[PDB]
Amino acid sequence: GSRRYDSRTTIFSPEGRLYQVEYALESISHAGTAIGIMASDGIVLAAERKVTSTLLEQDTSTEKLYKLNDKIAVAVAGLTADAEILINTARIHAQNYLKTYNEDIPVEILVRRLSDIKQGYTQHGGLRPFGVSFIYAGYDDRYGYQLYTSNPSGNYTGWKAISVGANTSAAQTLLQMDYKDDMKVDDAIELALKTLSKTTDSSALTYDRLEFATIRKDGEVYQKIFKPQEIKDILVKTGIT
Amino acid sequence: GYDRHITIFSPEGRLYQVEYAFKATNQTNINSLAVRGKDCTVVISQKKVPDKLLDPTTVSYIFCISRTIGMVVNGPIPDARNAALRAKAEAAEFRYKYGYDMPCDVLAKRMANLSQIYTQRAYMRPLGVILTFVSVDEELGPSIYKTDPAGYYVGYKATATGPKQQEITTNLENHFKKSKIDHINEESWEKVVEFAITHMIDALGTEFSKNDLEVGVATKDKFFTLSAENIEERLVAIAEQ
Amino acid sequence: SDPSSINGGIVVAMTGKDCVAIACDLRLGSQSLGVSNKFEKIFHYGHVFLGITGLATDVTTLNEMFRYKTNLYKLKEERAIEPETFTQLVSSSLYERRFGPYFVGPVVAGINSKSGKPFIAGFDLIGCIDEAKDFIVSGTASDQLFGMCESLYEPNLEPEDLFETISQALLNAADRDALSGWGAVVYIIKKDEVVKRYLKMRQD
Amino acid sequence: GTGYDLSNSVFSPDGRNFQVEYAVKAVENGTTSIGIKCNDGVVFAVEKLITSKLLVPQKNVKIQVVDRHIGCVYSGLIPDGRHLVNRGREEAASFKKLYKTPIPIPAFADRLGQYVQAHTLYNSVRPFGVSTIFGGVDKNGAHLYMLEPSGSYWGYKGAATGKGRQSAKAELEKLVDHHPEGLSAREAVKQAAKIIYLAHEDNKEKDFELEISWCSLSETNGLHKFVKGDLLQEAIDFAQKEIN
Amino acid sequence: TTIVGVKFNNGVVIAADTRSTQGPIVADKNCAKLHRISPKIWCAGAGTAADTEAVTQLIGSNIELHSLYTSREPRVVSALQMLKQHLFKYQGHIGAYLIVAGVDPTGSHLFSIHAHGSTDVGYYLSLGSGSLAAMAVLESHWKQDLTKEEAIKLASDAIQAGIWNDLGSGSNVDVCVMEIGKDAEYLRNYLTPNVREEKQKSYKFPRGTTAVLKESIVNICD
Amino acid sequence: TSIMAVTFKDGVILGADSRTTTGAYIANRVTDKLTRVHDKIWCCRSGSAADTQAIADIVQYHLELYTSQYGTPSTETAASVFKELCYENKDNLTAGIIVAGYDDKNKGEVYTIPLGGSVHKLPYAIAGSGSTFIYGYCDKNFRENMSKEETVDFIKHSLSQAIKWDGSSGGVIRMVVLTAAGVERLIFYPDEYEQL
Amino acid sequence: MDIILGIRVQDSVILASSKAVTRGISVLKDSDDKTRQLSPHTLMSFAGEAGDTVQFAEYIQANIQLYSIREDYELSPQAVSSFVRQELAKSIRSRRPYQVNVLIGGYDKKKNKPELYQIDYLGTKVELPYGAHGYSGFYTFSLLDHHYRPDMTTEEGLDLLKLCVQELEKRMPMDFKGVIVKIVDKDGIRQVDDFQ
Amino acid sequence: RNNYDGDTVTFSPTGRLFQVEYALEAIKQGSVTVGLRSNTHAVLVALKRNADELSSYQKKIIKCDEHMGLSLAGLAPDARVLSNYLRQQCNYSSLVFNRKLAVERAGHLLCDKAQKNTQSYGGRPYGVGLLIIGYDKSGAHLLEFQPSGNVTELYGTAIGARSQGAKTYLERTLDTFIKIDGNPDELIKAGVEAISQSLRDESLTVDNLSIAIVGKDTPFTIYDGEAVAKYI
Amino acid sequence: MTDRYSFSLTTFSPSGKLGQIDYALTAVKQGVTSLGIKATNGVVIATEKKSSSPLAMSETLSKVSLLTPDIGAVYSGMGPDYRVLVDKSRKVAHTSYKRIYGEYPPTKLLVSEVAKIMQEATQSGGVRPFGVSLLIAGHDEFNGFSLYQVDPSGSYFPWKATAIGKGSVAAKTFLEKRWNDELELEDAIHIALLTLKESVEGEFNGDTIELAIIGDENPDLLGYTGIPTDKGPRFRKLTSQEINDRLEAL
Ligand SMILES: [Cl-]
Ligand SMILES: [Cl-]
Ligand SMILES: [Cl-]
Ligand SMILES: [Mg+2]
Ligand SMILES: [Mg+2]
Ligand SMILES: [Mg+2]
Ligand SMILES: [Mg+2]
Repeated sequence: GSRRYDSRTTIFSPEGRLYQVEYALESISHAGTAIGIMASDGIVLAAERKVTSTLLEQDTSTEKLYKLNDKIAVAVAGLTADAEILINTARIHAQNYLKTYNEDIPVEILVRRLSDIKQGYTQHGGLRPFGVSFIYAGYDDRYGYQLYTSNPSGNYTGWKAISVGANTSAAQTLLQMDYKDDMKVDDAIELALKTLSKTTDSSALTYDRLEFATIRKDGEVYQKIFKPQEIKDILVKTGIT
Repeated sequence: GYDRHITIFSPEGRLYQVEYAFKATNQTNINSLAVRGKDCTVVISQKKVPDKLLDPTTVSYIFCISRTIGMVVNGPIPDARNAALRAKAEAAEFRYKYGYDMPCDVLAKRMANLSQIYTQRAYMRPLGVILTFVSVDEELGPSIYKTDPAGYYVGYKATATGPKQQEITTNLENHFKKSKIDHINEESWEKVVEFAITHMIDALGTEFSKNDLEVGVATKDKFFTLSAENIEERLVAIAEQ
Repeated sequence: SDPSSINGGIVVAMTGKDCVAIACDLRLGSQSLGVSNKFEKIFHYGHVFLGITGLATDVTTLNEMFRYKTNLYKLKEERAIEPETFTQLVSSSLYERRFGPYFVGPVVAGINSKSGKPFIAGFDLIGCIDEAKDFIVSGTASDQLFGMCESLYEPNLEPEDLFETISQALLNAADRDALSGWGAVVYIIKKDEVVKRYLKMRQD
Repeated sequence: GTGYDLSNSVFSPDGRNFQVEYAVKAVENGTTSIGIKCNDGVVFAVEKLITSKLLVPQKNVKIQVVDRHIGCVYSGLIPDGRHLVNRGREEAASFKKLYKTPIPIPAFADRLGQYVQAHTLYNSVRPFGVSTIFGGVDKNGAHLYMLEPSGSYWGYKGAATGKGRQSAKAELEKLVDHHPEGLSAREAVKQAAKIIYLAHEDNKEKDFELEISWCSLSETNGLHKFVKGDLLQEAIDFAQKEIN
Repeated sequence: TTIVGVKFNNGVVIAADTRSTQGPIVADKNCAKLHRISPKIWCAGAGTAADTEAVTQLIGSNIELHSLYTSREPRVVSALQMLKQHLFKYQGHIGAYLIVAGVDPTGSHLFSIHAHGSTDVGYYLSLGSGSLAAMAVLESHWKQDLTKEEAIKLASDAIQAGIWNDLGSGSNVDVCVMEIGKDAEYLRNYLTPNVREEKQKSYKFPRGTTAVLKESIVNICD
Repeated sequence: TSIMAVTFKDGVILGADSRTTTGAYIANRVTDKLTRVHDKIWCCRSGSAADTQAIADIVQYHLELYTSQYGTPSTETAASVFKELCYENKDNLTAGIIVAGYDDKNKGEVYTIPLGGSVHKLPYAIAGSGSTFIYGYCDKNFRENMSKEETVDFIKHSLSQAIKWDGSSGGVIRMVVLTAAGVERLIFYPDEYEQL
Repeated sequence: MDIILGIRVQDSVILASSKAVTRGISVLKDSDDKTRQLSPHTLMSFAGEAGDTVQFAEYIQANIQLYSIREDYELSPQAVSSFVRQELAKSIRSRRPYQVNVLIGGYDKKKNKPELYQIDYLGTKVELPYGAHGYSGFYTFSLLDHHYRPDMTTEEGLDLLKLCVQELEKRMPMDFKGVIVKIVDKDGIRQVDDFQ
Repeated sequence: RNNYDGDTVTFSPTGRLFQVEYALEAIKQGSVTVGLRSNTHAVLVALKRNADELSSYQKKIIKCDEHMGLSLAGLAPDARVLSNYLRQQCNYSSLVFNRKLAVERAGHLLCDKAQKNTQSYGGRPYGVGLLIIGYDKSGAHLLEFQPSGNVTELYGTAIGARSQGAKTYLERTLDTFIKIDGNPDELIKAGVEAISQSLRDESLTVDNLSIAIVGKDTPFTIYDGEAVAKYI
Repeated sequence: MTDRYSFSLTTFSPSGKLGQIDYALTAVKQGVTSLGIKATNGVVIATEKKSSSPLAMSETLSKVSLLTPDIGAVYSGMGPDYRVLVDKSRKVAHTSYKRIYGEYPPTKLLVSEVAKIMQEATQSGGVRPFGVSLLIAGHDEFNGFSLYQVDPSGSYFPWKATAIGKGSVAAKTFLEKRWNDELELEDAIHIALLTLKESVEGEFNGDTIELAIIGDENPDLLGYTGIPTDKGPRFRKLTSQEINDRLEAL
C-alpha cells in the first residue's frame, strides 16, 4: 500500500551507521557555533546567531541559549523548532522531578532523559531524528558545575570545554590550546569570545550576533543571560570592539 | 514513488496531485455558470445524455444540500456524490448543534477546509471536483461560493466552471462592465434564468434544446431545480428575443 | 467523616492601604488528636501568596501543583505570575476536578507588580471565585472569622494597623474552634517587602 | 513523468485513475449480464458458462437478493460481487431498522455507490472488480441501476455488462423501439432470454446456462423472485425460436 | 439567588441579586451573577455558582470561535442549543439554572435553561430561590410593549421582591440591557439598597496589642 | 400534562395543555407542547421536558438528513425514529410521545409511544397525567371521519375536562391542524374552554 | 491498631513496631517485623490493612533500590519521604487505595542530621521529633511531650521509649506481644536485640 | 507481470491479480486429490505425500462436522486455518440454530473469508485448494474452493499436480457414477479409479491412500492405512 | 482504509537538508508579497488582495485575520494552508490559554503555539509541511507591541519590519532604508503602503489591498459597555475607504 514511500529512518548502513543520525549531524554542522566552557567557579555559554538583519529585533530574540530551570541552561545548535519541542519536555521533566522528590533535578538525570528521548527516534517509530545538538550548563548539589553535550543519536558526554555546530574542529582545536583547568569565569568568557571571533564565517564579531550566559556563585547559584547591551560591554572590555 | 504520486511538495514547491485533480474536473466535458438576481440565485449546467438506454431523469450534477443550499459539481459523478453526501451531512449537523440554518459560505469554507486536508495528509487523494454553492442567505442575500481540489474557496458576483470556463467568465465580465452592477436587476427568477441561458449560449456558440440544460434556482424560501418542461418554457421566451 | 473537618485549620486575608496581609493557624490534627503545630498553610510563588485550608494531603498536593504550574509559567512568559492571573489558574485547576474535587478552600493574596493594586480572593472547592475587596476567610473556623472580620475591619489600614486587626481576627476565631490553633503566622505584604510574624497563643 | 498506475488513489497527469480502468478490464472479461426495466418491475438475467459438464446444472446461482425487493447481478470477479452484496444487505438492514420502510431503490444505489467510490480513495485497497446491475420496486416505481468500479452509477431503461455487453446494448436499444409504449414484466423475461442467447455468440466457445430473475409489482407482488420452472422454459423456447 | 429577564418593545433586560451563600452564611455580599456570553448575549445564572460561570464561559468561548469561523454575529439560539445539549449530556449533575437573553441579527430573545437541559421561551422569566417572589411581581405588572425604562424598572422591582422576601437573596441589583440597535449596557450595582449603617465604634487596635514570638523578612526576588 | 392527537376526514389535529410544573409550582404557564419534526409531522410531548425536547431535537435532525437524501419521510418513518431512540434508551428516559402526521395517500395518521418504547398506531391517542380522566369521555365521543370543526370541538371538550380534574394540566389549549391545505395553529383561552 | 512508634534523638532515629499478628480470634505470630529497609540509611515501618501493608512497603522498597543503583547514589530521607507521600496521595483517589500508614526514619549522610517522617494512607506528611500511628499516640504523646529533649542520646531515647511501651502495656486492651526496636544513625540500621 | 505483482491490491493493466495467480501455483505443486458424489453419498480420495523414505505421509483430509469434510492440496497450514474456520461455522449453526450448516452455505462463507485476503493490504491469498463434501437437507454435495474466492458445486473434480488425468476421467464416467446410489463401496471404487489416472511413476499403497465418505445415514468417515486395503 | 503512513515524509538528505521544508519555502517565495511594520505606538501588516477572477468578490476573503482581540495575522504562500492555521490558532489561544488563565495569550506565546503546529507537520507521520509563512502582529500588557515571522520549519523570529513572498528582497531593502525607532503609527502605515506599491502591478487601491493595524483600543468596537476595565480590541482592519483616503497623500 503505502510502504512504497517509507524512507526507512531507523535503519543501519552496511557499515553500522545510522543514516538519518549522520545526515542530521551534517545538518547541525551548518548551524551557528555554540561554545561551552567550565571554569573552576562557574560556567559560560556563548553562541553565534546566523540570522542577522538590521531590522531583526534582538532585545526580544532568543535562538540558541534557553533556560531549562533555575539551575540549568542549554545552548542549541540545529533546528530551533526541533529544539523547542525537546526543551519543553525537558522543562517539564525537571518540574516532575521537583514535584516528586522536593529536590531540584540533578543535571545528569535531565540530560540523560533528554538523550533517552532522542535515542528513541533512532530505534523505533519511523520518524525522522531531531536535527538538534545541546550544550547543557548546569549546577547541582552533588557534582557541582557540570557541562554536557548531546546529539541526534542520543549519545551524551561531559566536557571541560566543548563546541557544537559549525567549524567545531577549528574551534575545538583553539579550546585545546588556551584552556587551563584552573581558569576563572572571566577567563573562560574571554577564551569563549576569542574563539568565536577566530572561527566566525562572518566579517567581524559584533554584539548584535551573540547570545551569552554564565552560571556562577551569598551561598547559592545565579544564572545570567546577558542582554544585548551587556554583550556589547563584554566585547569592548576584552578588546574586540 | 515520486513527489508526483502523493500530496508532497516538488522542488518547484508544487503539489502535482492537486493539479492532476483539477484536470479530472473537466473529465465530464460539461460547463456550468451561476449568476445572482436581485433576490435569487441561478445555476445553469449542461446535461449530456448520450445513451438511449439511460434514464435521463437520474442524470444530474445539481444537488439539493439543504432546504436553502444548492450545489452543482464540475467533475466525475462518484466524487461529486461523495462531496454531496458529506455536505448534506455537514448541513444537518450544523443545524442540530447551532440552531439556525448553515449559511452557504460557511458550508463552502467547511468543505474547502476538508479539501485542504487531502492536500496535506498523504493517505487521502483529493476529489476531482469543483463545487459551486448557491443560496439566498438570510444575512448576506444571494450568494455564490466555489471550492476546488486545492482547498480554495471564494465568493463570486457570478461564476462559470468547465472546459470553456474562460469564455463564459469573460462573457459575463463584459455584461457586468456594461451594466455597471454586480447582478441581474430583475425581480423574477424566470428572467434571471433566461439571462443565464442566453449569455451561456452566446459564449459557447451552440444552441440548446430542453434536454441540453439543467437549471437550479435559489430563493429566500428554498432551492429548487427546474423540469425539462419549465426549461422549455424559458427557451421559448429566449427564442422570442 | 467530613474531609474538611479531619485536619482543621483556618486562613484569612484582608486589605489595607497599599498592602495586603494573610494569616493562618499552625495546627494539623487527625480528628481530636493534635498531630503537628508546624503545619503552615500559606505558600508563595514569586510575589503571589496562596493559603489553603482543608484536607491536609490536598493542601500539600495543591501547593506542589501550583509550584509546578507557576514555575513553567515563569519559564514561558518570562515574568512572574500576578495575583489576578493566578486566581484564574487556581479556579480552572479546581474545576478540572469538578466531580472528585480536592477538599480545600484556597485564599490568594498579593500586590500587582505593575498596577500596585492590592488583591485578595477566595474559592470554594470547585473553583468559584469570591473576589472581595475587604477580607476572605477559610477553614473550620470560617463562621467565627466572618464575625471577627465583619466588625474588626475598616478599609485602608496602615500595615502596622492591618497587622493588629488581622491578628486579633485570626487568634480570637481559632480560640473558639476546637480544630484550629496551636500557633499562628501572619504575612504583611507591601509592594517592596514582606514581613512574617509568628504569634503567641493558647496551646490547647 | 511515468509511474502513475501502480497505486490506487493516484491521479495520472491526464486526470485518470488507471487502477480503476484496469479493474474494468476484469469486468469486461466477465460473463455477460443484463437488466431490463418494465412497466412495474425489473428483470435480471445472466450467462453461466458451462466450463465443464461436471458442474451441477441449475446450482451455481449468480443472482443475489437484497432484503426482499432488490435484485443484484454482476460481471467480473464473482467474490467481489458477493462482498458488495453483503455490504448491501447490511446497508439495507440499517436503513430498515431506523426508518422501518424497506430501503428505496435509489437510496440503495447511493449506498452501494458511496461504498464502491470509497475504494478509489486510498492506495491501501483496490477497486471493485465488478460492474453490478440491480433494481427493484419501491413506494413509487421500478428502478434499474448499473454501478462501475469507479463508483459511477445511473438509472437505466436497460443495462448490460460483461463480454457480450455490445450485443446486449445493441439488442436493448432495439427493445426501446418495438415495444416503446411500455414493456410488460412477462415480455421482458422472454426478451431477456433472447438477449442473453444473442450475446452469448462472443462466448460461443463454451456451452452455457441461462438464469433469470424478476421483481414485478403485478407478477411477484413487488418481491424479488427467480424465473424458474415453466415460465423459464417458455423464455428459453422464445430464445431458440427468435434466434432461428 | 434571584434572576429575571424581561422583554420590552425593542429589546430585552435581565437582572440579578448579589448574595452568594454557603448554607446560611453569606460568602460574598456582592457576587456578580450576570455573565457575558458574547458582547450582545448576556446570561444570568442560579444554582451551583461554579457550574454557572464554568458553563457560561465554555459556551461563550466556543461561541466566540464559532463567530470568527462564520464571520457572523453570534445568535442566542446558538448559545441556547450549545448550553442545553451540554447540560443534558451531564444528566443534571451540572447544577446550572440559567436565563439567557440577547439581541442578534434575527431580533431579541429570552430563554431559560434548567440543569437537566430543558428550555423555555417567554416574555418574562425568573429563576432561583427568589423565583416565586419575583414572579409574583412579574405576573402583577408585565404588559406587552413595555418601554426600555418600564422594563428596567419592572425587572429591577422583581429582583427587589426577592432580595427582601427571600433569605437566599440578595444585596444589590445588577441589570443588563440589550436593545436592538445599540450595544449591550451592563449596569453593575444598578441599585444598592442595603448599605451597612455606620458601626457604633472603631475597633482599631492599639499598636503592640498582639503578642509576637518571632519576626523575619521574607525573600521574593529570585 | 394533557396531550392528544385525532385523525379526521381531512387529516389530523394535535392538541395539548400549556402547563409545566416543578412540584406544585407552575414553572411555565404557556409552554408549547406541540413540537415540529418536519413540515407536516408533529408530536405531543409528555414526561421529562429535558428528555422529550432532546428526543424531538434529535428526530428533527434525523428527518432533515433523511430529506436531504431520500425526499419527504413518511409519518410512519418519523414514528420509527422516535421509537428507536426511546426503546434503545429506555433505562435513562422518561418520555411519552404522540407522533402525528399527514400525506395525501393516508391523510392523517397517529402513533403513540408510551414509556418503554413500544409503538401503537391508532385513530386517536391520549396521554399525559390528565389523560386518565378522559378515557371514558373520549371513548364515548370519538368518531372516525369527523369534520375539522367536529374534531376541534372533540379535542376542545376533552382537554377542558382533563385540565379541570388534573392539577398538572392547565393554561391555554393549543392545537395544530395538519391537512393538505397546510399547517394551522389554534389557541383557546380559559375564559372560553372552562364554560364548556 | 498495631504499634508504630518513632522518636528522633540528636544523633539517630529509633523505630519501635508491635510484634503481634492477629487474624480474628487467634494470634497467628508474635515475631513480626513491621519494617522494610529502603536504603542503607533509611528505614520504613508500617501498619494498616492486611496485605496492603507489606505490598506497599515492598513496592516502595524495590523502587528506592532501583533509584540507588541507577544513580549510584542514595536519595536523601526528605526525598524518599516525598516519593512515598506522592505514591500514597495517588492511591487515595484510585480504585482500591492502599490502606497503609508509615513512619520513615533515616540519617541524612549529607546534612548529618537524623529525620523522622509520619505519613498516613491519605498522603498527609509531617516531619516530627517523635510520632506514632493509630491509637498509639493517645497513650504515649503525653509522655513524649514531657520527657522529650532534642539533644537526647540514643540511650536516653531508648529509655523514654521503654516508658511509652509500658504505658501501652498497662492501658491498652490488646496484647501486642512487645515491640521490635531499630536504630538508624550515621552508620546505618541496627536492631536493638535486648529490649527485655 | 513485472511491475504489478507485489501485493493483492494492484490490478494488472489487463485486469489480472498476480498474487492470486501465484497462489494457484502453490496448489498445482500440491498432491492430487479427487472428489465425486452420487445422489446418496459423496467421496474424497487423496494421494498423501511423503518427504523421505523415513517421514510420515502428510494428512490431506479434515472432518469439519458429522456431515461435512474436505481435502486439501497446497499449503497445508492454510487448510488448517480454513478448515478450522469451517468447523467454527458448522458449530455456530448447530449451537445457535440447532441446524446443521448447509454445504452450499459453508461454500458461501469460505468464498467470503478468502475474498477478504484479496482486497486487504498486508494480507495474502490462501495458498491451498479445497474439495468439500457433505450430505445436508438437499442431499449429496461436492464443492471446489479456489484461493481466488471462487467456490463451485460439481459432481466430481480433482485438484493438484497431474490432476487433469482424473478430471478427464470423471468427465467420461459422469453419467455412470451419478447413479451409484445406495452402494458406497462402489462409489469409492469409482473414485479410486478416477485418481489413478493421475499417477505417474507410483502406485497406490496403504501408506499413501486416504479416503473419506459421507452420505445419507453415513456420518463423515475417514479411512487410512489398513482400512483402505479393501480398495486396492 | 486507514492512515497507513505512520512514518515521516520529511527526512534528512545526505547534504543535511530537510528537502520538504525547503520546497515549502519555495512555495512561500512564489506567494504574493506581504509585510509588517512596527511603530512606537502600533503595528501594521498589509498584503495584496490580487483576485483570481474579476468576478470574485475580494472582500469575501480576508488574508488579514484576527487571531485574538490583540493579534492579527497575514501570510504569503498557499492560502488554504494559512486558513486552517488561522482556525487552529484561534482555537489554541482559547484551549491552551483563555480557558486556563482567563486572559488571551501574549503575542510571543501564540506565535510559539502556531510554530509548534507547523513544526509537527515537519516530523509527524504522513504529512507535508505547511506551505506558508506567517507575519503575526499584536500587543500584550507586559511586552507591548511586537511583530513575529513564522516559517514552514516552525522557526520564528521578531522583527522591526520585514516582508515575505514575491517582492520581499526589494521590500526588505526598501524597509531597511526608511525605518527608524521613532516612527509613529500613521507614519508606518505610509511606509507600508509605499513598499506594497512597488510590489504591485495591476490596480493599486483600497479594494485590491488588505491592511490592518494593532494600535489604540477601540471601545466603540467592544459591543457592550458597563465594565470599565474591559478595554480592547487593539486589532483593526482598515476600511476600503480608509485606504484610498490615505493613498492620495502618497
Ligand atoms: Cl447524494
Ligand atoms: Cl519495580
Ligand atoms: Cl487505615
Ligand atoms: Mg520523576
Ligand atoms: Mg501537575
Ligand atoms: Mg463549524
Ligand atoms: Mg438520548
